[PDB]
Amino acid sequence: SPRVFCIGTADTKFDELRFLSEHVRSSLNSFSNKKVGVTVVDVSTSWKETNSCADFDFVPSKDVLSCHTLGEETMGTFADIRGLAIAIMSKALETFLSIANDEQNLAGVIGLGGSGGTSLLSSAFRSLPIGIPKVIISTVASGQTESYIGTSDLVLFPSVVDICGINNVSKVVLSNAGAAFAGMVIGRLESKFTVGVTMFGVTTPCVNAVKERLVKEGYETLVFHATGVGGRAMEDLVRGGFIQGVLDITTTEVADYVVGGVMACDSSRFDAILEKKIPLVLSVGALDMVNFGPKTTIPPEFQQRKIHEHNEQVSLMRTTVGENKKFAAFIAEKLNKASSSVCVCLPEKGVSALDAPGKDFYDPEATSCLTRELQMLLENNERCQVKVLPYHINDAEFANALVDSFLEISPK
Amino acid sequence: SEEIESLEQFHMATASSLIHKQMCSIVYTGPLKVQQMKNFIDSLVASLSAAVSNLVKILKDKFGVLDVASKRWLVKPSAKNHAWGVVETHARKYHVALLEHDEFGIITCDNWRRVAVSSESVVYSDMAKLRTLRRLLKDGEPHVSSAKVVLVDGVPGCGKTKEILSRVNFEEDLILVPGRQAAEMIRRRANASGIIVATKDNVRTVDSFLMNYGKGARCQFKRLFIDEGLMLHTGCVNFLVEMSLCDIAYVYGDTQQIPYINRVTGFPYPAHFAKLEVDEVETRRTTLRCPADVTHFLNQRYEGHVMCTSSEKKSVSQEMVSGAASINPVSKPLKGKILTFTQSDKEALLSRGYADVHTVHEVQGETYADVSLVRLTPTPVSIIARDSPHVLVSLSRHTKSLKYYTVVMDPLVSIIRDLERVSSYLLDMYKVDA
Ligand SMILES: Nc1ncnc2c1ncn2[C@@H]1O[C@H](COP(=O)(O)OP(=O)(O)OP(O)(O)=S)[C@@H](O)[C@H]1O
Ligand SMILES: Nc1ncnc2c1ncn2[C@@H]1O[C@H](COP(=O)(O)OP(=O)(O)OP(O)(O)=S)[C@@H](O)[C@H]1O
Ligand SMILES: [Cs+]
Ligand SMILES: [Cs+]
Ligand SMILES: [Cs+]
Ligand SMILES: [Cs+]
Ligand SMILES: [Cs+]
Ligand SMILES: [Cs+]
Ligand SMILES: [Cs+]
Ligand SMILES: [Cs+]
Ligand SMILES: [Mg+2]
Ligand SMILES: [Mg+2]
Repeated sequence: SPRVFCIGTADTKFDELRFLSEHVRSSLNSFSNKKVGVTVVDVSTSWKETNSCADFDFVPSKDVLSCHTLGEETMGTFADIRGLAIAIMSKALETFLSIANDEQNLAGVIGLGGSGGTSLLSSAFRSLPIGIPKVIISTVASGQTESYIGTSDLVLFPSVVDICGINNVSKVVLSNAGAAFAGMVIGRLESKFTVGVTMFGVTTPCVNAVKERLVKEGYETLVFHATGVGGRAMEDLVRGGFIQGVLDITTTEVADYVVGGVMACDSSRFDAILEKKIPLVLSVGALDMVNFGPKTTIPPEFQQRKIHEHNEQVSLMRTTVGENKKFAAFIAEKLNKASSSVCVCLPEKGVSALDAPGKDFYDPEATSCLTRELQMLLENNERCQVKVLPYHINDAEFANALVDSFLEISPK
Repeated sequence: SEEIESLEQFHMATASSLIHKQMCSIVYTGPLKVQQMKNFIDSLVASLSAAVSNLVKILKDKFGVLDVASKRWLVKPSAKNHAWGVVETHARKYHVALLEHDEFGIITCDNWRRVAVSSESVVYSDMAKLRTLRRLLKDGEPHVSSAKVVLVDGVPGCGKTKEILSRVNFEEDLILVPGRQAAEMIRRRANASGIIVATKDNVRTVDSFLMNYGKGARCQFKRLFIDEGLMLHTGCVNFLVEMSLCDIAYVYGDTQQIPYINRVTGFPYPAHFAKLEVDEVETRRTTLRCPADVTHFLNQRYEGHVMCTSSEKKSVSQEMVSGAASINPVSKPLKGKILTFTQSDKEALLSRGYADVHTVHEVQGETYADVSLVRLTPTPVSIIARDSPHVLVSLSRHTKSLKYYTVVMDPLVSIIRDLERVSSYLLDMYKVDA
């Protein structure tokens, strides 16, 4: 029996929470044809207790906390006392929703709040599967939003004015957001093998050729710009079950994680793919550059390095022979843990449009080391094959050589 | 005694020979511990270079300058009986001199024209330490002990001093601590059962240990215990371990207590130097003293979650005093231990008739059931900040209650208001058995 949860900090926004819940319930019943239940959850972190919300099934603040036990997610330091309280409630909310999602029918979640409440809701909401309606009327929807939404389908409705009581403005904003949510909920209730590919502008020739091949081979494709969030976006989709195979052509995010660039991946890169045990064909695309921008920003120690000014906002740094071995180490240390087929394809000529004969980043000395270092580090991996092809990553034959390698570890 | 004689190498040395305008382009080599030790020595050479150089600067253009001829001060110094200073001869030469005194002041010489002293030359600790440390080198290379070093990363009231007092064998071991008040507290708590087991020989301040090394007492210790070792330079810790001749050393540290500070204009003390290299790292995250609310506070300032064995939950409160005068023993008695942040306020409270008053800094490591914290200075007080070690210490001394009386709004008032607002059900999550 479908159920949705209206969540908010009742100790500071009780009437707004009520008004929203009331409007959601009303809209759900209205838009359907058929019964969706609504539960109001209080995530207040102060001692002020709220025991009810009109006639709604209601969950008090203490009940959310009681299902949770302090974990690693909140062990670090915090700016202030309130930030910590919110961090703990947030994770407690996540546990509360996990439970409701397993032994229950979670049809959708909606909430409201300022930066604090939004921060609290976003974290728990994006932990739910893509597809499930997630909505937050936020006073910080207009501004930097990635720390709230991440790679999810979380929707932040701008509150327009600060959330402080029901007035002619909030009345309309809350009514619209609640109706939108109800629509998503009722609409969902009343209703090919895809390959993921990593890309950079400097490897787009390769990626486009690979994509045309794959579509011709009958696959569905999802291309991700290797900007740090890209790889993460791809991997979250892998554990979400939306991607059955990966052609990680552009692993450039590793360079930034190692050297300390702006579009870095985190220490978890590749884990999602290996844990799912889905076919993986990996390469060294654009591993010749670490992202910065602008020059004035380029950390002091790298100021003497070979820099290429792409734009006024982005400057690329050419990776050194010594750094490439470190890239190999990171990739290898992950791949050697594989428990399923993996193929590493390496382009002997170059790893990007800038790493080619007659280009600003061309350095076959670094490429060669990257190549010999992967071979060596992967030499005893009984699950990984290493292919060294006499081409440049952007050569048409390399692209088709990538899909060939994919087809052999994922026959069709 | 023979101390002044042990520092002969520094007596009458030219000011110039001890001044090093650089110590920024220094490159270290060898094992990490070796660089830390070398760097520690250098930090000392640097501090002395600055002290000597400032004295010379004053003579050419706190800081006291004596006219040798009239035996009268041209610029009287704040302190008295300075251990040393720089001498300016009639030919205008500058020398470092170990000072001697008598009924009429500094005992001088015929060729001395003027003498300069300062707060830096009040004590000859840097020289004393430099003397001791260089004697332990074989061509600038320090010896690294093979002794096992265990670091215990703790938090307020988790049992740092308690464990030391419980595990130490006073007949064989040594306990080293940063300040005199710490040492006296340790010796007092060890001797509280009636017998003196903790003396000036098995419990010493780091400065005393370094300055009077070999001078006597006892040298060989089975185990070394350092209370609050993150208050020390890493090289200093490597030295103490080796100098104690211990087989194992236990360094108890707290990442939020006042840390080791450079205090030498752009002196090189990189990040990797500031990290103590040890064989084992143990963590303590259960405070056995602090109430739940203060525990919440500790959770936001420390890496890792902090739990508490205490049943106390809400324990802090504050009060803005309209009239600073109203804060007197008759008008309003302050219960428990009365503390302040500054020496001035402390004097004020004492002059008003309040008994047994101390500053937060003077009661580090101490425990009290109830605390009355007072701020009388409406003017800016540096050490009272939301991230200040003093605020941290001031909030973690009590087991029962704390109350802050202040004449003006400040970060502590916010922190306390915040802690008072926290959900009680959230506070319960920090509780642990025992
Ligand atoms: N010191 C505190 N300790 C614990 N919880 C607190 C504290 N201060 C505030 N809260 C709670 O934090 C939650 C959010 O407070 P809000 O005023 O709603 O912040 P917000 O409007 O969502 O976002 P901002 O940062 O204020 S714009 C409420 O449940 C407050 O009661
Ligand atoms: N005289 C005493 N009587 C009873 N209990 C005490 C006494 N002194 C200290 N304690 C308890 O011992 C624990 C503190 O151990 P300590 O080692 O002194 O604190 P700490 O770990 O050193 O942290 P610091 O130095 O105060 S920040 C707390 O639970 C105190 O309540
Ligand atoms: Cs209907
Ligand atoms: Cs309908
Ligand atoms: Cs629990
Ligand atoms: Cs990059
Ligand atoms: Cs292999
Ligand atoms: Cs001498
Ligand atoms: Cs010199
Ligand atoms: Cs008192
Ligand atoms: Mg923490
Ligand atoms: Mg202590």
